Amino acid sequence: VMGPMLDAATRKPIWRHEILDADGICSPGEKVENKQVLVNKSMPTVTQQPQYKDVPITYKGATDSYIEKVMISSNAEDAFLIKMLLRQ
Amino acid sequence: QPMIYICGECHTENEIKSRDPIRCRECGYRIMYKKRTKRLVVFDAR
Amino acid sequence: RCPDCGSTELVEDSHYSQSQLVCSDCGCVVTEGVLTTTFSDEGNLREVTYSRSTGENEQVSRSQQRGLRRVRDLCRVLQLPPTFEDTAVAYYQQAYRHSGIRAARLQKKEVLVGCCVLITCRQHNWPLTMGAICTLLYADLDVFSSTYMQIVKLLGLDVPSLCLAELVKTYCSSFKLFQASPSVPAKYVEDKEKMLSRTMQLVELANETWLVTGRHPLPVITAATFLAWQSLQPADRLSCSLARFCKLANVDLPYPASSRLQELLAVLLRMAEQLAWLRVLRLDKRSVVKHIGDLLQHRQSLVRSAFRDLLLPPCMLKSPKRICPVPPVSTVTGDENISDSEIEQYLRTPQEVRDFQRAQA
Amino acid sequence: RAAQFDVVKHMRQDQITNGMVNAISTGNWSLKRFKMDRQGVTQVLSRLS
Amino acid sequence: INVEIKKIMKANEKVTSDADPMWYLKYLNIYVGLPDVEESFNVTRPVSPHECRLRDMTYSAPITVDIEYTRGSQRIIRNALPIGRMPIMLRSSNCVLT
Amino acid sequence: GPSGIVPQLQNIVSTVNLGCKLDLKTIALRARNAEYNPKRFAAVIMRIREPRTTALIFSSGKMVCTGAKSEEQSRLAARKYARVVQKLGFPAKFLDFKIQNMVGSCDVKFPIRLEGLVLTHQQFSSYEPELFPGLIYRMIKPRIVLLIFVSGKVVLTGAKVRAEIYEAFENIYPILKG
Ligand SMILES: [Zn+2]
Ligand SMILES: [Zn+2]
Repeated sequence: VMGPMLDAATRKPIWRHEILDADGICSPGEKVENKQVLVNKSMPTVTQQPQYKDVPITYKGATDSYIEKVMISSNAEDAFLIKMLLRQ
Repeated sequence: QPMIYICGECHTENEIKSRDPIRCRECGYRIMYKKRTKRLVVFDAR
Repeated sequence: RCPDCGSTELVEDSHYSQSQLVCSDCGCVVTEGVLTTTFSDEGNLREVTYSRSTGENEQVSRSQQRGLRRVRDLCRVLQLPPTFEDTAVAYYQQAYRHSGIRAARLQKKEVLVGCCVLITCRQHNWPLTMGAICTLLYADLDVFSSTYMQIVKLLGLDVPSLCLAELVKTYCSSFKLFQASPSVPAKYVEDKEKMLSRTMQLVELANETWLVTGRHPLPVITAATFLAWQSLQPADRLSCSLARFCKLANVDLPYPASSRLQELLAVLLRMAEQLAWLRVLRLDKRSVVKHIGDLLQHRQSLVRSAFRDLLLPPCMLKSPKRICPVPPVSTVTGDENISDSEIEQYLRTPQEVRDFQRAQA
Repeated sequence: RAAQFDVVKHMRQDQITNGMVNAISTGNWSLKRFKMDRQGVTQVLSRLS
Repeated sequence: INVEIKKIMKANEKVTSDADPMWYLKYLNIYVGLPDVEESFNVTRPVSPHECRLRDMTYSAPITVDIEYTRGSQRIIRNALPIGRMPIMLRSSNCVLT
Repeated sequence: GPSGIVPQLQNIVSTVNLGCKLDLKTIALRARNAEYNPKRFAAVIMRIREPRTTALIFSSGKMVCTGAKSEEQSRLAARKYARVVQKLGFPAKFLDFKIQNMVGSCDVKFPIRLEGLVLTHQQFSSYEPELFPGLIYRMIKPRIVLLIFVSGKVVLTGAKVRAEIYEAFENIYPILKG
């Protein structure tokens, strides 16, 4: 998961990545509109260096929502697990 | 500089900034919550 | 490129529901509408491996399928994640490509599976000893070592080193001293975390003081844990020997562990000579064990000062006056023959000829 | 092998655990003993209120 | 969990081979244990149900048995061989919450 | 540059073709130093004190010699064996002498942390104390293999000429030092 990329001109993140924290995951307390990105996930193309194609977790929703809390944890299989809670 | 996470049980501030496994620096607990954003947000009293 | 403008500013965008491709430069549509699967057919979804879909896994010989079955069972009895299993089977399927690997006896293949799981686990940095896996196999350690070397030089694949701290961190939990079981007196029970911290600092001292290079780490770690267990309660545990401690732990003790413990105690005495109080107290091999605390509190400065006095194999440290003496030049071969009576010296007479004939008749 | 083997080298641990948890989660209880199957024997607990 | 497992074990306590007879395997007693979690390096600690909810883990306890079998000699006994893990119902005899 | 310690060869290996058919039983019978046990292996072993070498005969007309301290000395040993075979009555000849292998060893008189050597050079240096305390190191220029130990002594093997061992030592010395 990569940090939010920033516009050279405004030196601020592009609109889609508005609410991401520096570590590439959304931030509790922010407000999220439709068609914005919650987790900037990308995965390699192996299916010489490995290219990465992007598969972000976008929010689809008819109405705004506020992020309540974001949980990080891992399983025994070393998988990262992210859970987010949204409020209306 | 690095991001801070709050341990789910003892609330001791931790830092990862790495591919390390999620574990509390102090205790054995294995759940972490992100801190509240630093920006302000504007609400309507309605 | 926009068919109407030629400019290449196409942006992917969607209206409330329609997904479409729009020339942002002029407001033109160039493509829209998508065909997708549904949830109704999602529940019917099957899967087929590309090997099954491309004509493989039918040629697997009875012995090859038995071998991969063995890989599965040996990896699973050790409670590894499925990632370890899949990497192991992938490695062995790749290894089976070699003609000299497939054409072989069964025990050599068994030890190849052993080293396959060893390399897969090393890749994921898990510490596992060669002894345990060797005992799990039905083969002796020598053939196992020979095939491990053979495969790593045949494949040239990366072999991560056996990191010390993680091996200590795995080994430490085997000590059943931390439970107040009826078999072991409660006097010997101790907190596990400080146990690990003391053992870790002793092992780090042994590592930086040259004791681990070229030598088996398990005896060094055993000595570290033993000096720790002694130093944490001198009043009673100073009277216990390694045989007693290993009997209490139900762990076998390597024979070289005693020599490693003696060497590490010698290192400890070399460290103790610097401290103001210890050097006046005139300590000894046994008494030093009750100051390991303050010896390790200030490790860095004392060890650096002591290094200005290094450690090396004692067999060579006996003050060798002559090191690798130059032998006399003896490359001369004469002209054609420096002697000829040697041939008469190296041939038998008819008597000895007949004697040899009758010696083994 | 002529020399004696031991079964403890084949205590396949996954078999029981998998057998249960997939049965509870999927709610299908196929049993060859009775040549019968029972479907829909478990449901996700509802937490509306 | 308390009795009927005992009867099921009792009904299948012995097994013997036709090929190479005089070898056999026989259970003696089975235990259900308390719920726990497999730590990444072969250890366990007590686990609460809520942690099982958050981490997608399964709330279960290890089933383990003592066993008797022959290898050359007939004197090989184990006491705590695990056979599997049993999911635990909340507030039952074994669950931490009770 | 050199530290004044020159690598010293401890073994040479060489072979030569005798050019004629031989009988192993006859050699074993007529020679004093010959050793022959057909039940174990179908070859005769030869031993002489000057040079200090060991060699073998084979019925197909082949000879191998090893144990010498120099390639010229190995050739001398091989020619002495050929002379012995000739005087035993076989029409042998000294045809196609070839040096096969020569081993050397040296020292640097300072400790070599094998941990550092592996973690800087894992691609061609293999380190595994448990089965072998020393570090195993292979090289391309020239095609040599080395054993590096804690005390700083090094064993060199695989060469055909002492120049290769010398230049190998010169190549590894700056690595050993740092
Ligand atoms: Zn904590
Ligand atoms: Zn256009």
